[PDB]
Amino acid sequence: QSACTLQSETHPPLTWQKCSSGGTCTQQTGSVVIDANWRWTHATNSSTNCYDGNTWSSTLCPDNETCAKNCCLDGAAYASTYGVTTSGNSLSIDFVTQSAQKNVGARLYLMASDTTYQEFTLLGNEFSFDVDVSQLPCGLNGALYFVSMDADGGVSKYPTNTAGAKYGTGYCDSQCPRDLKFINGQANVEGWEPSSNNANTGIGGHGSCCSEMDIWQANSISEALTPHPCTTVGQEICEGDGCGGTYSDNRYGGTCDPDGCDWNPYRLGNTSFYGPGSSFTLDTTKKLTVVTQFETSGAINRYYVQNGVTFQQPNAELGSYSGNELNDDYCTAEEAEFGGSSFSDKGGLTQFKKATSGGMVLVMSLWDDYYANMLWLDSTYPTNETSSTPGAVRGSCSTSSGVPAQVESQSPNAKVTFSNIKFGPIGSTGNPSG
Amino acid sequence: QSACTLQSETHPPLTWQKCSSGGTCTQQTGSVVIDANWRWTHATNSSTNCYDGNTWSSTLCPDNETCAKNCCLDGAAYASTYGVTTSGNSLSIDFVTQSAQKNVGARLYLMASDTTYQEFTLLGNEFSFDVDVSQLPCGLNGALYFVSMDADGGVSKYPTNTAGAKYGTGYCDSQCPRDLKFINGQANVEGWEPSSNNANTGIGGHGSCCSEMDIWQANSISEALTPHPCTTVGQEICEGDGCGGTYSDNRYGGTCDPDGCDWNPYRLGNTSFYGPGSSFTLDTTKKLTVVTQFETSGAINRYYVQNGVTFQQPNAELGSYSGNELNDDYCTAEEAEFGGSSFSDKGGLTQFKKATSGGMVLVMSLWDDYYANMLWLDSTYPTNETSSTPGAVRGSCSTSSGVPAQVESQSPNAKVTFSNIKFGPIGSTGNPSG
Ligand SMILES: O[C@@H]1[C@@H](O)[C@H](O[C@@H]2CO[C@@H](O[C@@H]3CO[C@@H](O)[C@H](O)[C@H]3O)[C@H](O)[C@H]2O)OC[C@H]1O
Ligand SMILES: O[C@@H]1[C@@H](O)[C@H](O[C@@H]2CO[C@@H](O[C@@H]3CO[C@@H](O)[C@H](O)[C@H]3O)[C@H](O)[C@H]2O)OC[C@H]1O
Ligand SMILES: *[C@@H]1O[C@H](CO)[C@@H](O)[C@H](O)[C@H]1NC(C)=O
Ligand SMILES: *[C@@H]1O[C@H](CO)[C@@H](O)[C@H](O)[C@H]1NC(C)=O
Ligand SMILES: [Co+2]
Ligand SMILES: [Co+2]
Ligand SMILES: [Co+2]
Repeated sequence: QSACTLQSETHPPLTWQKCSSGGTCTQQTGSVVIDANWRWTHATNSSTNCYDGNTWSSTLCPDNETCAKNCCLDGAAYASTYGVTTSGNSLSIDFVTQSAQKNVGARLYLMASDTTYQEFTLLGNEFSFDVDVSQLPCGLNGALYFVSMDADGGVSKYPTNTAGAKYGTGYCDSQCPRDLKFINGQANVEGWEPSSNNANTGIGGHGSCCSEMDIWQANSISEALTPHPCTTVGQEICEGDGCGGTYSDNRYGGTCDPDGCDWNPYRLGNTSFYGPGSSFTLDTTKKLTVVTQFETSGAINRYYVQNGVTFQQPNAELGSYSGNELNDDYCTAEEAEFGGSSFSDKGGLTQFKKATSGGMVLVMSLWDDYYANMLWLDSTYPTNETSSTPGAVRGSCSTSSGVPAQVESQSPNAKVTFSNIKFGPIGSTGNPSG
Repeated sequence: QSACTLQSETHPPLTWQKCSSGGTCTQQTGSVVIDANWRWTHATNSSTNCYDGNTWSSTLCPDNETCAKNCCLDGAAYASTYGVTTSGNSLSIDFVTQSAQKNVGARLYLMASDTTYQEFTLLGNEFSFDVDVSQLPCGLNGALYFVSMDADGGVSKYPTNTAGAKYGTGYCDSQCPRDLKFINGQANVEGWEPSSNNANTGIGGHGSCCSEMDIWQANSISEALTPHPCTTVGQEICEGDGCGGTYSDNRYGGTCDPDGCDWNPYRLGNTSFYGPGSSFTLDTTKKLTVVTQFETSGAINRYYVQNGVTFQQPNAELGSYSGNELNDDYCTAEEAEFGGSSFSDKGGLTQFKKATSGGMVLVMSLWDDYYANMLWLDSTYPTNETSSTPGAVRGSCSTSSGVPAQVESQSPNAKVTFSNIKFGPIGSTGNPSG
């Protein structure tokens, strides 16, 4: 797609700290950009929509190539349309924003310049952020994560994409998402099927795959840390059900691991660690600090700080595994006890290390779940299982929770705030901000 | 040996903090006891010495069993004889103390009660302490470490030892030391050879072996972190040169690894990390905090705090190894690049994990080195090597430094102070002391 300018594009600014092993941190200035799927897509020559509701213009978009030639992405009114605001080092995303139309959530990328994404090499480094999840009820996910996207959003590889990172192109993740309207500088109109339950979305014949580091998928009830390996590390198109992932018939018939090696302290048995109020170790009515460390072995370490008190990731015992480090032994034990082979089939932490050794783009989002109502995060899943099934219970939410239309109607003012992002060598980010 | 009471035994008290995963720490009250080798050893029935200078009484001690029956250990005047003092959570050890006789240094164990050693299970936990090394010049070693000693100092296994932990019996370490005067409730007079260079010491026909975790061996110039595995995890007697270690002909002909997998940041190439004054990352003229974490994988992590600034162990690159975690890959790369096979022959970190999974006793000591002048810690070693030999340079001290008689004469007022010991689950010890 190209870019149009009927609506101006001003990326909300966002600062973050780059820390050094020598003990100081220095401020960096970036900004955030909304993903292309949230944008108005119209004819290059007029205000006629190329996509409206969940269907494509059959005349503007008779095939993927013609569609991309005829159509452009336009600018975003971040606050009034999308409920996205920033202040200094803080970013807030509102759940439902009513303007001329209703918008639900957002997916945002941290930029290096007006036209390029910021890339982070996670291996050997740590990432710290503060989060307020107090306004996230059952069924919602305020997410902070990394994906192996191109810094230009795909322009160099696909010259029919001239919109680029400036307009939030080039997304990929470990679900090989097929809901994207543009992939590899082509539309995704071929094979398009409108969603049965979402007036705004559908599934196309192509998907976009890459490695994904889910540092944080969470609401006020549950939180999970999850690496997802793929056999191709970076962004790669996939065809139809061969994509695998959430948007396909066969979840496991592709190049990515859609399940990941997840660590949810509640799922692992510590039901007192994280939740609303003073009966939990971390009180989710209050802001908390989350630090994630990527040691060179490929294992992941985690600690939290709230009100000046520090907590390592809680210990878990699972089969022969015992500890609080997300390592090979943990992931292997998880598969053995909870089931599945996706993570290990895709190469486990060794394959994942190839992603963290390279550059990844920072994503912050707020979403509800039209496929599984977020039950995999905060409830019992599948819903017919009981607590006697190992790993079935992931949180205290009802198996009836998270219906998108219901949570959109009841909790429109839900929101997430991410702040005080700090990045640098392991051991460096607790030092004073500069 | 038995215990006598011509001199009373009052263990200087010492407090330390036990921390919990829930974020609080609670004070514990222990004390310290001096090792039996420093004590006066005399006839049970009189004040006649069983050992004097570096020779045994041929009449009281004609063989190991008769010697142990005839002889006892007596009490220690901690401050006036040994230069050992405590105040609250702080312990100081002076280098040379002049009383009726000259004493050099001390080796001390943390006690649980007046008659038993405190045991710590290191695996899954972390150990934090503060240290002032400013008064430790080249050739000195203020050491804090753990060994797999019996809590009773050997009494239950060897009933001819009735003196026990109260009198500091039962020592062992990875050098299988043969300088000990009593091992396994027998004297070590058989095969005794006086030291050629130390008026107070010798080498006997028996040694005492066990696993050793050297958290801290250091002076103002250099510091090292070193696990040492043994094929028998706990205390075990050894025979003659079959002992291996520093006190034997063949260093490597025994059950323990006398070399260990050492991590000295200077040895690994970072010559700016630790030293006297503001030109170093950690200024050794000032107190510093040292934290050591024993993850369940068997790897060891380390960070430091000085003046509120936190530093992870510096990154090192060695062969194919890159990182700051002391793990299997590091130890294997070290052997490949610096040479040696002792650590891996003895089972490496896997065998070492058997020690940290069990109980170990906390040792604090101050010593000079009558075998190698501490050159292996703070100089170039062996002394004929140059900086072009990988790992030869371990510190900036001259290869002429550390002659015991010289440093004892020039630096008698040298000292080390260890303080603010905190122990608990990984992530817990930075929380407020209680
Ligand atoms: O015509 C434009 C609309 O399409 C646009 O609607 C937004 C479309 O994206 C919606 O978010 C989806 C949430 O699920 C993700 O997986 C998808 O990638 C997203 O497409 C968003 O909720 C809608 O508001 O609004 C502007 C119109 O001009
Ligand atoms: O007779 C008693 C003396 O023997 C005692 O002298 C102390 C003996 O121990 C000395 O320290 C050695 C240092 O090296 C270690 O490897 C050895 O295990 C120790 O023996 C210490 O320096 C001497 O003061 O003093 C009291 C006398 O009654
Ligand atoms: C030494 O380590 C410190 C702390 O990690 C680091 O800041 C510094 O750059 C390192 N210097 C060298 C020469 O490796
Ligand atoms: C949960 O984790 C916290 C923090 O480590 C710990 O203090 C608590 O004992 C754990 N509770 C359970 C039930 O595992
Ligand atoms: Co195709
Ligand atoms: Co580790
Ligand atoms: Co014998």
